[PDB]
Amino acid sequence: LFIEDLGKVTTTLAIGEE
Amino acid sequence: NLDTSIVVVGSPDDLHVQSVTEGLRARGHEPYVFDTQRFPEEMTVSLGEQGASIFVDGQQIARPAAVYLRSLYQSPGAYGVDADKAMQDNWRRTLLAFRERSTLMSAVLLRWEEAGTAVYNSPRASANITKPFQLALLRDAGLPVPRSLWTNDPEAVRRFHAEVGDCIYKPVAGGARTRKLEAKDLEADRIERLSAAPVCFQELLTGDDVRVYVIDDQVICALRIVTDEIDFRQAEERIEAIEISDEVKDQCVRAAKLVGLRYTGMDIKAGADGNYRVLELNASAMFRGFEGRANVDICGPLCDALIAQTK
Amino acid sequence: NLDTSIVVVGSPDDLHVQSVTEGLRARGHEPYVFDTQRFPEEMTVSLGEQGASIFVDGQQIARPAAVYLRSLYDADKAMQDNWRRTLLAFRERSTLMSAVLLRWEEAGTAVYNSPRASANITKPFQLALLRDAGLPVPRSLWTNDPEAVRRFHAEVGDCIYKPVAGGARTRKLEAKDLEADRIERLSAAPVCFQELLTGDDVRVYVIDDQVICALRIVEERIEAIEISDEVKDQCVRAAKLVGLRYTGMDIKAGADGNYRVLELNASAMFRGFEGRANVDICGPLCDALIAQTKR
Ligand SMILES: Nc1ncnc2c1ncn2[C@@H]1O[C@H](COP(=O)(O)OP(=O)(O)O)[C@@H](O)[C@H]1O
Ligand SMILES: [Mg+2]
Ligand SMILES: [Mg+2]
Repeated sequence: LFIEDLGKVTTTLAIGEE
Repeated sequence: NLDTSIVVVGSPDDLHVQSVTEGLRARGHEPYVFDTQRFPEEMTVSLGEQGASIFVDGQQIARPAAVYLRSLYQSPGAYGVDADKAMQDNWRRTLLAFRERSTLMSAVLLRWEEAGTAVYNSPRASANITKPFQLALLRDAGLPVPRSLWTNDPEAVRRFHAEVGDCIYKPVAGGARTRKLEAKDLEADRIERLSAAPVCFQELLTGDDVRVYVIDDQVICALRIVTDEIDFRQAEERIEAIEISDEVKDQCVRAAKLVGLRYTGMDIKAGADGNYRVLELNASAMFRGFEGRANVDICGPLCDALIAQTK
Repeated sequence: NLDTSIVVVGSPDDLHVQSVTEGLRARGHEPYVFDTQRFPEEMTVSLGEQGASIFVDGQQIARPAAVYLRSLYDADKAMQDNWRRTLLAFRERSTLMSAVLLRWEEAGTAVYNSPRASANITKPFQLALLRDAGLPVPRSLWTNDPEAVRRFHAEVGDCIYKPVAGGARTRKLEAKDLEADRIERLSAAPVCFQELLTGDDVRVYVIDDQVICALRIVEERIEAIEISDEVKDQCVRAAKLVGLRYTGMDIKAGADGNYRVLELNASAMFRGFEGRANVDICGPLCDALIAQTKR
């Protein structure tokens, strides 16, 4: 992946409002 | 003996589900909370050939007046889902289980919408929500969007960069933060990593990210999100209700109608010229943190729009 | 330089893409083969913000006249290592591809079986869509409630169970299955129960509001059976409800000689059907794909 931080669960709420 | 005029589809631990159950209880309407997450083990669903023949935990639910769709939890990678151990055991049967659940709950929601239920964000909008399609649907309809490039070809990236200037990259569908396209990213070593998956490149807009909330073709507020960087050791976020011109409003309402949303938190952002471009419309936007930091009421208008469907 | 007036979404290794390509080739129209199995690692697509800015392998392909959609979508090494990431990566690819298709459809492209139909195609909703619009469907029950299936049997009589979705032979519900031990297996294993129809399994193909043929599947031997104009009307209606342009449907007859719609398929196969009953399926399909180039 180019955006290596896609599957990083650091769930990360970057997908929350989807 | 349960009232199913308002249904809040989601798990009762979702802060936003709770918030709406409460906004609803305090206006008089107890809601039915439809948690798909406990479908096979702790819930009963029976569907008959007739669209009105829908039985959840023994009770018939042919046509709620309104649904607030927080999440159906269709994927084990979804937000409110802890499926980690089950996926580490067998990623195949777990995926199978989630698709098995999905088709049934989707059938329920689609039957409801067919019956006339006002679904606050119906799942059918998924097709229009696909971003590479959503942004073009808006653009060709006269709304401004960033100069964009969804691709897996490094040469297209290089030429788009030479056309545009400063650029950001971000996920095609979502799942990571957008970041400035730095010169390290255009070196062959890493830009060739586009063969694993495409990404979205866009013109770096430098202005203000504004979140606009739209419910039933009306703008509730418009919150300007500022990153406070006076101190680098405590960078905070100031969120302020602002007035937007009526032109901007009508454009947001149009966009919401184009994609097919009733309740939408859309993000816009101004360029150097101080004029907004649309970034994205969200299908199950959050609102709690915005309400708190900006001292506005979004949950209230949503609950009132839901209750207005029972009339 | 290619034509891209007619685009076939699928793999060259697929027999149907081959039939459709060969048949198109014969008719005079060389198609384009969007082999999306190559998408990330091999081929390249680039989308701009303008719906027309669709570039496959460097060549702009805005607005084909017609599309035949067959397929769009090894991972165990990656999912057993990072399943969240791998699922997200596959979503990135599929999002870009689905977009190309949706962009074409918005621009005017007659996509033969647009992915937008998937919504209407979810079976426990598809059969309710057919019924609630007046079409003959079998009495049906999707459930994980053992009491619900006991009364459904008691009300309709002998019945069958087919999988909730996908593939498994239809089986007959026998009294032994209704016992507590056997019936309780559906406490977490939902299947679809349906009144047992005794007539012939007949498959009917519909293209652009016209029936093409109908074959009684009775080594199995399938043969062409002409049907009434009524059921034909009902078939084309069902296909216009679900929102399909080319469909292969399964209908079955009750004991009273009336047919019930069982299921429409998003993209039905036809090679193992036109080679067992001697009719032409690929032909009329290619005829339609070409016919759109005059609109
Ligand atoms: N073209 C752009 N220029 C500048 N900033 C952007 C651009 N696109 C996105 N951003 C910033 O990144 C954040 C996330 O972008 P968005 O498109 O909302 O992605 P997601 O919905 O996946 O979080 C936004 O708040 C915005 O501030
Ligand atoms: Mg988003
Ligand atoms: Mg956003």
